[PDB]
Amino acid sequence: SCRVLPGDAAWPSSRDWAKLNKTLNGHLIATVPQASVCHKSPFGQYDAQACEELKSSWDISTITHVNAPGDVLSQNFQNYSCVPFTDPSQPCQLGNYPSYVVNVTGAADVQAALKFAQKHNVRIVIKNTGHDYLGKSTGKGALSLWMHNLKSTKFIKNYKAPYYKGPAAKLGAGVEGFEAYAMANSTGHRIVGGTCPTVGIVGGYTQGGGHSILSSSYGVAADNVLEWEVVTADGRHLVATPTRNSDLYWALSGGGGGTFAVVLSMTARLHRDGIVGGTLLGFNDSAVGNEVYWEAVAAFHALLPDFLDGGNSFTYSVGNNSLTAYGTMPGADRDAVDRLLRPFLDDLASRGITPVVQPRVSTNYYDHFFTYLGPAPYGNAAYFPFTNSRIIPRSLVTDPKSNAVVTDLFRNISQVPAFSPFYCDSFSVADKPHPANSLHPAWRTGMLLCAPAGSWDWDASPEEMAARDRYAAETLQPMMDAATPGGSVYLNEANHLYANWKESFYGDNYARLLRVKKKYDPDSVFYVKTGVGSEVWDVDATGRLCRA
Ligand SMILES: *Cc1cc2c(nc3c(=O)[nH]c(=O)nc-3n2C[C@H](O)[C@H](O)[C@H](O)COP(=O)(O)OP(=O)(O)OC[C@H]2O[C@@H](n3cnc4c(N)ncnc43)[C@H](O)[C@@H]2O)c(*)c1C
Ligand SMILES: *[C@@H]1O[C@H](CO)[C@@H](O[C@@H]2O[C@H](CO)[C@@H](O)[C@H](O)[C@H]2NC(C)=O)[C@H](O)[C@H]1NC(C)=O
Ligand SMILES: *[C@@H]1O[C@H](CO)[C@@H](O)[C@H](O)[C@H]1NC(C)=O
Ligand SMILES: *[C@@H]1O[C@H](CO)[C@@H](O)[C@H](O)[C@H]1NC(C)=O
Repeated sequence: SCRVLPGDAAWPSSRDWAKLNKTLNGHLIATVPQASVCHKSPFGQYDAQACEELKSSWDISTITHVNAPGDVLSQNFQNYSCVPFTDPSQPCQLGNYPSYVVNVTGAADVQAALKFAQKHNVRIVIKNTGHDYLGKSTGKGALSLWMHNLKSTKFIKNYKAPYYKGPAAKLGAGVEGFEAYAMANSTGHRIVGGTCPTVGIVGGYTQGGGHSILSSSYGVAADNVLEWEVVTADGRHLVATPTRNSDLYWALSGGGGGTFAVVLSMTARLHRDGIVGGTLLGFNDSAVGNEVYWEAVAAFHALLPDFLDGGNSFTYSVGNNSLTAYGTMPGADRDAVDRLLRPFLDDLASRGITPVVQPRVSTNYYDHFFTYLGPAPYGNAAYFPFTNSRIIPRSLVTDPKSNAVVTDLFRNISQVPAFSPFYCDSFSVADKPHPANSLHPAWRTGMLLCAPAGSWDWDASPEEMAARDRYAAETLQPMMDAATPGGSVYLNEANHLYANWKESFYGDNYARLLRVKKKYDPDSVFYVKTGVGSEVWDVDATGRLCRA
């Protein structure tokens, strides 16, 4: 059995879709890609100047793009079907985009869409922001549950349970980083969220784990979830906590989005705000030569433990001849910032390097975040659609023998132009209180999460971009894996073609994750590439989803 596609005898009629729309109170949207304004047909609405506006920031994570119902940010998944950078005469086609989008207002819209889809054998897709690097928030011929507009927030002053007492926030499924930060800040709190401000904090970010510059202080985003409000495949409106539907709670808190249930909201721990120490710390090989530069990168890595165990973090960009780091030091006044940086600066001084060091103390976390990752509120985060990753164990770094292999990996990757420079985050998320969840164990032993990320080139041919896609999956990622035994790959930052996904994403947790999948979705209504239980479905040459 296969899901239906447009053209099939069993594709729902115009009356069937109109019936669904009536049930949804007019909230069904026939998908019109945002870049239809760049083409004359089949939508008649070529607007040359509106098209130039889309070109200007198409490869950036913009609120304008995220606001579009049927769109996705990945240039690879757009796949030239309806894009700004082909000729106006080339027809705008849906390709990987869903055929219809449900503008979800609450639980009933989801229940009605699920029931319709099971009745008519339509593929369900779930999309929040369209950030997903693996194409998991789009799909050909699908009915998409668009969660973007569930923006409600609610401060809970005294959340009270065995697992947590303190302030919390209930956030709707569509709440993005910038909105969560604005809400948390308004009450003098912080929340654990991603570095890219348009990222959907309640969607794939937290559901897949979600690292943060506050992770050394408060753990992974998944660690901070108190409750998940969901709709199951069979339409049940449930709440999953550590003591209620707790197997579902466990799976949702790190098991990856788009497979266990449809999330309507989450409730997450808030944390007391206060001053935040910051710095730019940068150095290069210009005075001292490339070999010493790499020895300095290696020693920088080996000095991180004490810094990270104090609740602090570095997010840094590793280039072939220079490194630029951004330090986050919660509650560190100026004297304390200098004391925390001193070992790093003493080491660089002993190798002949004069670094660029620009410390600061921000009054609150919101200001700190947007000093380095702004401008507020939306940032300017570039979308690199060949994103790979590795969670690297501390033990690899602290043993200078295995750390030499790590440095050799970084040097090798630094020599590949499309994937260089690249960002790394650093964290210690062991030994903190959290409810039991399905985060890969590698997170706990982990110290670095590095994301070599290939850019898209609109002047290249489709075959060249396909070849880069394949290179990332079958050459670069396995090279990263072999250099970092004991690590894992972060399921949110990987290539859709990566063959070893099951082992690297889920490891020993897969058995239990799969039992939760089969319990809450026995008919496999939910599918995402590399998702738990995704092996039930296969995509054929046409993009049709068929049972394996
Ligand atoms: C684009 C981008 C992504 C980033 C950036 N920075 C990050 C960082 O500093 N740390 C991180 O840990 N991650 C970073 N990410 C990655 C994002 O965390 C992931 O790409 C998330 O998977 C994206 O989440 P979301 O914003 O929800 O994007 P979608 O593509 O809409 O969905 C992803 C995935 O999750 C499922 N899903 C979303 N919402 C739901 C609900 N309500 N219910 C069920 N399932 C849901 C989707 O089906 C899909 O599979 C920096 C940048 C620039
Ligand atoms: C972009 O579209 C092309 C087809 O126009 C897709 O090519 C298919 O790729 C798969 C492997 O992923 C092959 O096994 C199929 O034979 C190809 N199909 C055809 C018809 O050539 C390609 O997958 C699309 N890219 C993305 C990222 O969706
Ligand atoms: C659903 O109904 C609304 C309100 O009349 C309409 O604007 C919209 O175009 C309809 N959607 C579809 C897919 O027909
Ligand atoms: C989605 O629904 C909300 C609330 O009903 C509405 O404000 C918004 O304009 C809708 N979006 C689109 C694109 O129709």
